[PDB]
Amino acid sequence: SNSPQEEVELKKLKHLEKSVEKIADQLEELNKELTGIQQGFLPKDLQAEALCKLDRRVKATIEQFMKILEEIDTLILPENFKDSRLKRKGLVKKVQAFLAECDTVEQNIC
Amino acid sequence: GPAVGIDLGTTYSCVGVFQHGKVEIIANDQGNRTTPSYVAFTDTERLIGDAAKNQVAMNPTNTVFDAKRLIGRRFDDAVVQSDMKHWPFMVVNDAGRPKVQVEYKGETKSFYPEEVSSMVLTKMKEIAEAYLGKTVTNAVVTVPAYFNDSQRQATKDAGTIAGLNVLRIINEPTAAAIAYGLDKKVGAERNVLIFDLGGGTFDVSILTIEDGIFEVKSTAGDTHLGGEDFDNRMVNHFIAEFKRKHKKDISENKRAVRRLRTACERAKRTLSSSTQASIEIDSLYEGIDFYTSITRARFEELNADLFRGTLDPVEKALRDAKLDKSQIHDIVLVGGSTRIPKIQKLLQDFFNGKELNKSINPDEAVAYGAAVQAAILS
Ligand SMILES: Nc1nc2c(ncn2[C@@H]2O[C@H](COP(=O)(O)OP(=O)(O)O)[C@@H](O)[C@H]2O)c(=O)[nH]1
Ligand SMILES: Nc1nc2c(ncn2[C@@H]2O[C@H](COP(=O)(O)OP(=O)(O)O)[C@@H](O)[C@H]2O)c(=O)[nH]1
Repeated sequence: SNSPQEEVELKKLKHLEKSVEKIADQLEELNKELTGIQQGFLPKDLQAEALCKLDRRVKATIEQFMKILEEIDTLILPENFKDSRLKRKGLVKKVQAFLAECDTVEQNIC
Repeated sequence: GPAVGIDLGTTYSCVGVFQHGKVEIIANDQGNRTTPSYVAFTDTERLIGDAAKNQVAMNPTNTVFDAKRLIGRRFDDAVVQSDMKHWPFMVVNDAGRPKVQVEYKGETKSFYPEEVSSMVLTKMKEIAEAYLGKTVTNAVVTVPAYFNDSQRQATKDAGTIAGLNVLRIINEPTAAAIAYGLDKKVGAERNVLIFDLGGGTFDVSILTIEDGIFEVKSTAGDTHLGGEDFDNRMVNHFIAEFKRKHKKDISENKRAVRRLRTACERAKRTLSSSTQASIEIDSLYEGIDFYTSITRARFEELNADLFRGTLDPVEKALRDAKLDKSQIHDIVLVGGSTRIPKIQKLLQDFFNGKELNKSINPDEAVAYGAAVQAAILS
């Protein structure tokens, strides 16, 4: 029995989904920048400088994902809010898969 | 522009102005009435307040905070020596004076604590300027009562560097007493107890106001006690509960501990006006959803020693001041953690049911009193 109260929580989640998509785009750009450094003509020292600037950008991306998680964690959805609970779980699993990809980059550079 | 009152805090700073017969606590660029006392240095720029705090994960070594713990101190000082192990930023010795060593705009730069505090003060000045739409030069800046002359002078110097004309430097418990107009009361000498509990430090001061003269009779407290410790106990409680229910240890994962910690601080705030708080964290650890709740009674039990522990400094302050608790005319609450009902109950019960001055936001009371003082000196 779909409620208007649930639509407010779904709206909250929709805003957070957009925010997740935008941070996801940054991650893709950082992956493309990483390929750039790997495939380019930078010498050892400048490669080290470039990957560290990228390390800072990947830590920022992780922090943005952690703050998304922290916003989602303010939600309280009763059992009846099935659509909200499923969207919330899907969004959290999506961010965790993105954080795992951030870690793959972050743990292995600079 | 008018004159403002600035509470230069260890972790958070606050600016207020007296206008139209009232005190306005000025919100910053992020809509926050309090600004973190944080400064960050990068390849091309300097960040102050919220911006600096948020960028800390990215720039931990170059993000400076806690300058109030170093200002006016010698390198050899117990507080400076004890604290640096924790601080991600380097603390060096420049002829007996601590400096914060940071990498800034492609060079290694060293800043004195007053230069760091001047950057925070510059932001507080800007906060007031954007609200008032006028240049702000005059300010009253608060300092802790136990501050020595060197510490007091260093704070005044941070003002001068920030472009401020420091009208007066006043004690934090004096500012909190001015906020409640305790000096305007009629009768004999008035013994006032200021109970100040924030996020990291606890300060108890007893003052005697006789014919408008403020005399600090005694100071006591705990340098490392506050709301963070209350969060810690809540975290211990949840980690234990997660262990009981799922037989898994979440402490292994620092991102799981952080999500739980952030939810704990928020649940604690709910427990100041409600007797129960609920938490829902999806896929917290090893894909397990943690849905739980805590009662105010349970939160109190978890922190029973810490809450009770707040009376020891109170008994000590009474002792140094040679006073009986029945001699305390007024009790002022300062700091965000004084919003805790149990803490309020302990303090009232200790003073035989005396009412507490808590009407002004505890986090803003010091800024409030300094805004009243700044107005008087204009
Ligand atoms: N589930 C749900 N979504 C809604 C509802 N109202 C708005 N939305 C959508 O959720 C998003 C929230 O955006 P909103 O602040 O309302 O407007 P916008 O900023 O102009 O896109 C948009 O995609 C809306 O179309 C509602 O009642 N329920
Ligand atoms: N329980 C509780 N704590 C609060 C509340 N508001 C603020 N705090 C706590 O107050 C602490 C910050 O203290 P504050 O007075 O702002 O300044 P500080 O001493 O410079 O850190 C944090 O640990 C907050 O969680 C509230 O409503 N309830």
